[PDB]
Amino acid sequence: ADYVLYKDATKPVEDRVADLLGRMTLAEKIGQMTQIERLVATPDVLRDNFIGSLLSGGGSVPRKGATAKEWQDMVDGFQKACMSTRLGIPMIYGIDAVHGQNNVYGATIFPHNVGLGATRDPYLVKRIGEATALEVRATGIQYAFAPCIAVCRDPRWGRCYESYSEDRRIVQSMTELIPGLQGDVPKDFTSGMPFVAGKNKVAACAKHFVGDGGTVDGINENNTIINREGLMNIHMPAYKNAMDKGVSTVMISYSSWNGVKMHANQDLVTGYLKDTLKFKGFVISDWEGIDRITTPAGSDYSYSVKASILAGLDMIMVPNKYQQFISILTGHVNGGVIPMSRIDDAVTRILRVKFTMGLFENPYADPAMAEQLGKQEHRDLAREAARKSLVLLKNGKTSTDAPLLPLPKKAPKILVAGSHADNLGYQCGGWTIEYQGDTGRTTVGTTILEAVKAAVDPSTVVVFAENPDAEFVKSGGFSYAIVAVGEHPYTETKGDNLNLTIPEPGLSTVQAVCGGVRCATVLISGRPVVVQPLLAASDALVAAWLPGSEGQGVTDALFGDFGFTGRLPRTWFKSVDQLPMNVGDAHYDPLFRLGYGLTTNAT
Repeated sequence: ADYVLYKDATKPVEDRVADLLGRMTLAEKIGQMTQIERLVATPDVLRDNFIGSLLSGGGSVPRKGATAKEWQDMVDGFQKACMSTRLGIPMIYGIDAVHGQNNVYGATIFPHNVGLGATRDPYLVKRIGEATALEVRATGIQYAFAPCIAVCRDPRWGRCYESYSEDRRIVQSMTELIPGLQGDVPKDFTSGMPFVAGKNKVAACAKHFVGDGGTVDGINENNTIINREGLMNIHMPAYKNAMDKGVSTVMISYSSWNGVKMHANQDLVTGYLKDTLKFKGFVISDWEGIDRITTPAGSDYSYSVKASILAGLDMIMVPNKYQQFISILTGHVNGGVIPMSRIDDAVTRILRVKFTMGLFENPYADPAMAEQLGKQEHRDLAREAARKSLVLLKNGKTSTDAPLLPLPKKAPKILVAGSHADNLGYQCGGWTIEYQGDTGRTTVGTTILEAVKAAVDPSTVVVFAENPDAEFVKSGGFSYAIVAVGEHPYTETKGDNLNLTIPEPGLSTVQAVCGGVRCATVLISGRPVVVQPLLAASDALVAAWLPGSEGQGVTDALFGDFGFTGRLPRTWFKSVDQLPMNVGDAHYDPLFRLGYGLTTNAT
């Protein structure tokens, strides 16, 4: 008679959810709907407020250099508090694992999405989902705020690198990340149902709904709108693919559609997402997304709670002032302004994901998964992904020249140069350790320089110089140079240079190097950038994007272990004044069109 149906793992999900829901107080219900930052979490807060979820925002780590097991103990300690509530509902912990488990020291860092788009390899992206789930589970975390399925329509946007492509079809194809993260859905599966296979997978999050990649110039942050077939055709369709693959959660965008803030948009969130696509997982706000419904943000938090919850959101990434969120939502429900049926829907959806994913049976971390973090086989996958992301834009200055690439591994002396040749942080870009990136050795990885040294014949002398002058290069006796430059890490509002020109010295290093020896230029960037001066100077030029921790991906193609196969996932503009300029635009005048890429053969 101490039997409680919701605790019975043999019962169907929908019965467990309904049984548990019908026992819950208002406080317990509203707790479920509350996500807080670890920085404000204690066992008492978690227990006394019946908190449903936690996250680490970018850079929110228990300490600098924390091991997998430290992560696991942090999450488990929070989970123990939540399991000691009257109902014992486990919390779900989320994190931005968007190119590997990128907040964690020693995690494998995969290419950013723009690079993944250039692979045109959905199955490679799936496997990256698989590896990423294992690394997230290594740290005890059960939920990843990925994939970002924005269709970036203007490369000036500081998050353009988080979109697989300006071409939504590529974005749709890459939703295969989802069954990678979550597991493959069953044979008999209903589009819109949430799925996660078990304790070696995580919940995924299609974000940010909807129209986050939309213009204007670049995208950071207006309405980021358009109109109607702009939507139902550019920005919406990957969400349907995400429904077919059983994405567990959807995160709402800061942006607006038709001058309506997505966080208050009942027609799209409830009418379309829930009622038309039949999404039955849970909808989560962005970070203080509800505060930003009002101008200024936070200026009427009461309306923010009301508008967002009536719009159809289920869980609020508060993430700091939980007391205020819980108090206000509690008043609204007690005052009849938000009906109990809206609350019960929200809680039903949270519980459905929790139960479906096995969180009630496995609330705690598995210490045996800790060694998944930065595991070598993941790194080999990342290496392959990096290599397949490279786009060869030039291989010889004239049609009569010998192709520079592939380079020979055996040569008396070679030069490696450029601010980006020996810099892990630059090669990983934004959302790494975090929420920016860094510079230097922030994690375990192999820079372009270390990769060259690992690859070349032992008789090859390798000289590193970051910004050598012309005379140093001419006097060196080099057979060739590999020179790496490009963007600094950035995001939407921090370090986004809207000129799209690489920081100096960059161009000047290329000119000085290429001026004195045959050069392969490796361009590290989150997007197309002004490139003619780099091309004019370079014998060969490679768009390596933000290839992540495994630099050997770069050298694998440079030295001919594998051929170049990457193709531009974005249009390369001649000038920023042409933007926005996407495939299908009326005056399509590219320097390189979407899909362009030179090839080599393996030697």
